[PDB]
Amino acid sequence: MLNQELELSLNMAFARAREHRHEFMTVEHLLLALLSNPSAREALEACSVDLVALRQELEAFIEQTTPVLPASEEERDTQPTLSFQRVLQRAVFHVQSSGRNEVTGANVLVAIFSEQESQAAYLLRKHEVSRLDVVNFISHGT
Amino acid sequence: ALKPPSMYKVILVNDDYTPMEFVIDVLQKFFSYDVERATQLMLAVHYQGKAICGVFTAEVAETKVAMVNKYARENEHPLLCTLEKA
Repeated sequence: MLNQELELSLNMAFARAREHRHEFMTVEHLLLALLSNPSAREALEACSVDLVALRQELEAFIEQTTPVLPASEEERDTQPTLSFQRVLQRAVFHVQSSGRNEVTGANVLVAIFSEQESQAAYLLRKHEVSRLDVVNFISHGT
Repeated sequence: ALKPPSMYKVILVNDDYTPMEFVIDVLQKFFSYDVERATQLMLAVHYQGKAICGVFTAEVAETKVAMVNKYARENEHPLLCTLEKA
């Protein structure tokens, strides 16, 4: 059960990837969209993350590594990576595991850490953020 | 202590059941090669037993591999696509 703000983030990120003709919507497109999702942004600010820098690192990586669909290709369109699908399913699983239903951008951010070979998880750890830092913020603020 | 995830080679493996035409179909449809280059890669798979179709991030490589294998399955060919650290 994705809350309204997350849903908006997911749909706009998807629309932007389609306008750029990206073949794939990645976990990096996802983290980029979360930079302005209130829930996830608050958690990153609580971890003193340089959001301007993370944003640039994500945009550069997305641009250099995401294949672009050719004009000719009008039969297939942007699709999520397996990694992206797993993060969303994992965010729902984690929330339901605690008996709740409302999924926020912050829960999605927590789930990203489990995609160990994703550039997004790498950039988050590079900015000294751990899964537990985020869970602590969600549980206890500060 | 932190290194970026690495890039991956996406490979097409040879088999005796899958038609050359389908291998070419796959190279054009999932890797955007034109007929000429797809044909060269199909011959390489035939002779070397396998060939690299592209190099991508681990995340993108995993997805392409799944897409190719589902397409082969759907068309009932045992065409096997795999990935390997670059």
